[PDB]
Amino acid sequence: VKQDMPPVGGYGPIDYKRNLPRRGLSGYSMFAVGIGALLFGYWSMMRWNRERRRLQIEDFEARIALMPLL
Amino acid sequence: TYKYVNLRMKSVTDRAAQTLLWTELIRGLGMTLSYLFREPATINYPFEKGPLSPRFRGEHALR
Repeated sequence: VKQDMPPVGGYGPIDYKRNLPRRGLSGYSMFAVGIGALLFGYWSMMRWNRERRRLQIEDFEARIALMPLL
Repeated sequence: TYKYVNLRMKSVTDRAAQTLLWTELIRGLGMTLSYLFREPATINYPFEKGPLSPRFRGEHALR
């Protein structure tokens, strides 16, 4: 006879339990990365703001030199 | 026979870092982006038809 039957060795194991990976860095790592990015941005903004102040002083002194003719 | 669902400084710092930096939200977004890059299961109707069976119950006919 022929009928719907599982095979001679049966069917294989089937996973039925939860599997969460558990991934990412430790919280100290992202805190250190954020703090380092903050410090780098602070340093770059400091340098560029000082340069901008120097350029503004230069432009203002050019204006002061140009004033009497106007 | 039965099981208890929902009966469960480093750990506190990890929880605070997950709060501030959104670790599990990034995980869920990563799974969303994983489902973005797969092949969609939309069959091109009417040029394609869904699978059926020889026992399908459709239109009445007299043989």
